[PDB]
This record gives sequence, C-alpha cells and structure tokens, in this order.
Amino acid sequence: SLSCRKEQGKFYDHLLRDCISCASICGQHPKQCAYFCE
Amino acid sequence: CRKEQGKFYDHLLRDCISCASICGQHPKQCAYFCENKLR
Amino acid sequence: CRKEQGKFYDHLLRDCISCASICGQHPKQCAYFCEN
Amino acid sequence: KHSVLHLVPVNITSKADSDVTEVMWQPVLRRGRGLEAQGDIVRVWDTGIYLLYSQVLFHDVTFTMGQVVSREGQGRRETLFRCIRSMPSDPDRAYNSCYSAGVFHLHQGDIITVKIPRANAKLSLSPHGTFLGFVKL
Amino acid sequence: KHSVLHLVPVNITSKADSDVTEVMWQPVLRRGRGLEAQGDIVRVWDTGIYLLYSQVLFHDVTFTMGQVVSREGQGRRETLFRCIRSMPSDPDRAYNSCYSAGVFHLHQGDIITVKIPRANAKLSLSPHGTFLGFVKL
Amino acid sequence: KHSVLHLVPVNITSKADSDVTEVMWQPVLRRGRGLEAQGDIVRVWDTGIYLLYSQVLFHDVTFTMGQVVSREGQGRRETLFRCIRSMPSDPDRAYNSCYSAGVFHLHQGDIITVKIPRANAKLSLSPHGTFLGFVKL
Ligand code: NI
Repeated sequence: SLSCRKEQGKFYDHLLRDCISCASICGQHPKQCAYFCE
Repeated sequence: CRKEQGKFYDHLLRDCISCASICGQHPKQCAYFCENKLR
Repeated sequence: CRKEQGKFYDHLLRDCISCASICGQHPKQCAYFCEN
Repeated sequence: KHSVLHLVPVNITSKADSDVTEVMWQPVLRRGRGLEAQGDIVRVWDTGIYLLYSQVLFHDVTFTMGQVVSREGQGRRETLFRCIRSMPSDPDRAYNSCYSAGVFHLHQGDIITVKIPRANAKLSLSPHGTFLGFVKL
Repeated sequence: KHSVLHLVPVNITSKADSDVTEVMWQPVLRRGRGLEAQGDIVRVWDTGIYLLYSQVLFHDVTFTMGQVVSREGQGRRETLFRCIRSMPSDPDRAYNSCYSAGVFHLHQGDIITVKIPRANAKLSLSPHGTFLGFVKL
Repeated sequence: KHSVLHLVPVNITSKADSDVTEVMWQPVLRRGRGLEAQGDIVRVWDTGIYLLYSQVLFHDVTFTMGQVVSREGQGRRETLFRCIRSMPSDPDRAYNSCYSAGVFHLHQGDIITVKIPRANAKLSLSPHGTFLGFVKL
C-alpha cells in the first residue's frame, strides 16, 4: 500500500489529486511541507 | 507608493509593485528606473 | 516559415516558432533539431 | 425567467490544523429563490440544471494554486470542476486568476463548496477578482 | 429569445501619454437588440441581467498582463471583473490567454469598457484569440 | 427549456505521424435535442445559437499548451476559440488548466472538434479537470 506522510517529506495534494514530494517544491511549498522544508 | 523609491501603482493588480523586481519584463511606468538604475 | 531554418508552424499559436528558442520544452516537430 | 445569484467575498476562513481555505460569500445580484448563500457554502433549494462559475485571484508563490468546486448531498460528495494555476516564485510576479465553469445537475438539499486546498491561502477578497455565481437553466 | 452579441477585434489603440490599451470591436454574431459596439466601448440600450464574457490573448513578456472590464453609468465607474496572468520572460514562450466572465445587472445608458492597463500592450487581433460577448438572460 | 450536453474524457488519441492529440468524449449530462457526441467529435443536428465551453488540464513541460475548438461544415473549417497557457520547465510545477468559452451560430450537419496541436499531449482524463459542454440558447 502507498504512504504519503508529511513527516517523511511527502503529502497528498487535494488540488492536484496526487502525492507530491516536498523536496521538489521547497521555497514554494504549502503548509504541509513546513516541517520538511524549513 | 513613491516613484523615488522605484515603486508604481499597478492599476491591473491594484497593488504597489517594485521596479527592481521586474526589469526586463517591465511596463512603461518602470522604463526610467530600469534604464538608469546602474548609472 | 522555413523548416530548413529550424522553424515550425505552431498550429496552436498560429505563428512561426524557432526550435532553438524552446529546446527542453519542445514539441515533437522540434525533436530532431533539439536532440541533435 | 432564469434565476441568478452572483456572490462576492466578505471574509476568509482557514481553520487551524486544516489544509483548506474557504471564502465567506455575500450576494450582490439575486433574481428568483432556488439558491442561498450560507457563509462559506451555498444551499440548493430547487432541483435543476445550473450553470456554475467560479474565479479566484491568487497572490501567492505556492507552486500551484487553485480551487475545487464540489457538491455534497445524500451522504456523498462529487467534484464538479477544478481550476489549477502554476505560480512563479517571485512575489511581485505571483498574481494569477483562476476561472472555471460548467453546467451541472444539482438536487434540493445539496451544498456547494468552493475550497482552496492549501492552509492560509493568499487570495484577493476583491469582488472583481474573486467571485462565484449560478444561473438556473 | 435571448439577445446575443459576439464581438472580435478590428484594431487596438493606446494613447501616447497613457498607461492603457483598448480594443476597437466589430460584431460577428448578433441576435436581438439592446447592445451596440461603438469603437472601443459597448453601449447598453436595454436594462437587464446579462452574461458578459471576455478573453484576451497576449503575446507579451510584461510581468503580468490582463484585462479590466467595467461599467460606466450614472456618473460612476464600477469594475465588473479582472483577469490576470503572469508571463514568462522569453518572447517565444510568452503567450497566454486570459478568460473571465460573470452575470451582471446593466442599465440603459451604461458604457462597457475592456481595458488592458499597460501602454502599447501586445495582444492578438485574432477573432478566436481575443473576443467579447453578451447574452441577455 | 434549454438543451445541454456536458462531456468528459474516456480516452486520448494521437496518431503517430501527426502533431495533434484529441479526446474521445462521453456524456455525463444530457438534456433535450440538438447534439450528439461521436467519439472525438460532436455532431450538430439542430441549427441554432449555442454556448460552448471547454477545459483541459495539462501536466506537461511543453513551452505552451492549449486547445483549439473549431466547427466544420459546408466545405469550410472555422476556428471558434482557443485557449493558450505557458508552462514552466520544471515537471514538478508544470500543472495548468486552460478554460475558454463563447457563443456561436452552429448549423445542422456541422462537426465540432477539440484538438490539442501537439503529438502525445500529457493531459488529465479526470472528468473535473478536462471537459466540454454546450447549452443551446
Ligand atoms: Ni431561457
């Protein structure tokens, strides 16, 4: 099964309907990615 | 929103914009600043 | 719009586009130009 | 005569620990009686086919911004349309409106929601930047 | 029947000492009466509720582009809607269409304007890229 | 009393030696007479004035993406509208929806096409991301 936990640098984006890597968007990240990106 | 600080009021955006952010993609309001910023 | 000058006619834009300007974000018309 | 409802923002809400921002709506044009704004949602009182349109104006450097328009009724949720805009990383460039619309069957008792799936989304509350409307066909 | 007017460009104008560009419109579809294009504006003859839609196709590297649609009447100016798009820096990439629409109460004597708040804006005269339309509801 | 048709993707097609991608459409809402989806095109059976709207959601780094909506009949092709969106070069950011619409006179026997003028376009099949609709006015 698939895992998308913000604590491991990933979140399910409910606008895009997909799991997104926080590392790929740091600096333009949403609140889900605050822990990982900061 | 002083033109002396390199800022202009954008009537599309309804917001104050800094010329220094946008030289090369600037409207006519920023022409003087973008021409003379390193003079 | 000369294909031999590295240009294609873009049917979305209705304009002649130079392949060199867009390599890396090029459509299939520019494949050969941009890959070679 | 076609029922119409055009709504503009009066406020914004984003609950703590959520990843959602919503707009509180106020009517500025109304004819007929089959829809009613109730804060951040719109209530459907008359079953029928409606043209729904939605614009949000974003001033936000978040990689993508946009809105999701859904209907909730009879224990179910259905997404009607989404609008998505990629945003630049520079704040002075990071302005984009996001418009979408379509025609949909809505049932009496349904709730229509317009959600921005980011916490504390930076959107304009200007009535000519951000708005929501309905025409019963 | 519902009155309709679909307009496309003939030419664009920008006054020397201004920061605005406007479009001179021509009609390509008309049913019924109540509206008339006169140069860069549209006159409202019949009071009513209208769907109003506007698209402009820009080919311009200016950081943001877009249009402002307004109603002028009874000695007042009111913005109905704005559309805004961020543009890329490279001319071969800097193409974007900007669409918006809404439903509005328009009064007899009103003047509708579509203005791009940049001097010498670079926009397409193509009838399928840039257009303005009205449907009376 | 208005006929409507709202269509969503079932599949995308793009022939090898072509520079075009089209969508095979399926109706999710139909009322009244006048129109018929036939795979990648829509057939007009009743002459009249129609509102036409189209959205496509792209996840594609191609420099510009968008769609061209056209009518074909009486030995002539006429482009009705197009939608154009600049895309970022970073695939992680390269999401954009493109919406456009207008009101057009369509004739009995006409074919309506929606084409993305790039081969192998990367577009969403999601029914709330990509859709096509008609309202007879
Ligand atoms: Ni009617």
